[PDB]
Amino acid sequence: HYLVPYNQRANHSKPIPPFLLDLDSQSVPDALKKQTNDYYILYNPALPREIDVELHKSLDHTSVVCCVKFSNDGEYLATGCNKTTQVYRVSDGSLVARLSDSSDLYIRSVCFSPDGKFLATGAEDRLIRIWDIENRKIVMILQGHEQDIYSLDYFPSGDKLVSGSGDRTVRIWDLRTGQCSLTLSIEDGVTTVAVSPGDGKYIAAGSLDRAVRVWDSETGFLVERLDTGHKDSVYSVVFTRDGQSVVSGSLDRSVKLWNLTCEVTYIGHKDFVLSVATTQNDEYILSGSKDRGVLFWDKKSGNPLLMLQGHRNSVISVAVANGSSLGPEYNVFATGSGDCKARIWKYKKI
Repeated sequence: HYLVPYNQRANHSKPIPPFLLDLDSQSVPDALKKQTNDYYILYNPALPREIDVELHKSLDHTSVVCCVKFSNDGEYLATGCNKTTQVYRVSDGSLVARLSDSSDLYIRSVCFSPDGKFLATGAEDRLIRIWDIENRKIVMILQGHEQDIYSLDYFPSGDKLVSGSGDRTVRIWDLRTGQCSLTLSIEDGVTTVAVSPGDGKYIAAGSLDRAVRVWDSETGFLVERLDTGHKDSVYSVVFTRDGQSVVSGSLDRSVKLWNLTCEVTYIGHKDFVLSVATTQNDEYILSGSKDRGVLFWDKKSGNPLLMLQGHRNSVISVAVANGSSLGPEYNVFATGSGDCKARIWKYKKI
């Protein structure tokens, strides 16, 4: 059974592992797959089936779920869809709040403030709204973008926010003064932004032009430009939790690990890669794709460990939780799909 040679990890042109060439679950041995009425998992036949994945809660939405994100403490999940943004209690999946301010205005991105009291949302009306969750009221509106806001992320300090837009800019907002402190302009649309963990010294942005850019957040100077580069638009980027690398997902169907140079190109998805995230300690990389699956990757070797098929349409967003709201024996992650459902999953080592 195929395995990625340690010498070809960075190699962009390796083949799709045979066990992923056909996502059909009605042909693989009962020993290489886990099936339930709600989802099925395909395991890599070349490795020891370790990890078990289970569905914790399935949350109905009346429109495509564009984004999912956990609060810093891992106790809450916020989803964004058409017109409404919602907050759910992770432990029991209960609805804590549904926030709502031409027809059809999708909430493209959501993000909790570090202390979990506020929720920032980016919509197609070009506005960024900051919601006081407790009192269900908008406490600040950030205006300035000239196109849809595709991504938002808070600085660890909680007094600044970064946004990415189709207007080709990345903006840093001062939440103390409610003003735009800095505007970075590039050549094409910005699809995703991320703040480095800890001090928030760096900001990364994925772009329609196939590149990933990293700026020094205080000066606005471009420190790195990665473009082994992707062959199509980048749709998602996050920093590894150690703040040393960047992980990017692209429409070219690959995920890439960049050392702040491309160390690993994970090959396996059969369609657009739309979202990436890393688990604690960065042991695994999770990717959501238009192929309706979520792949778990061993970060170091680049080998795909298992494919989770738990949606009837594109996995648009993937988020991983910190802490352990479901017990010390579980790790939690969530998916937002075009099938109008947001699911909370729990996984463990067997």
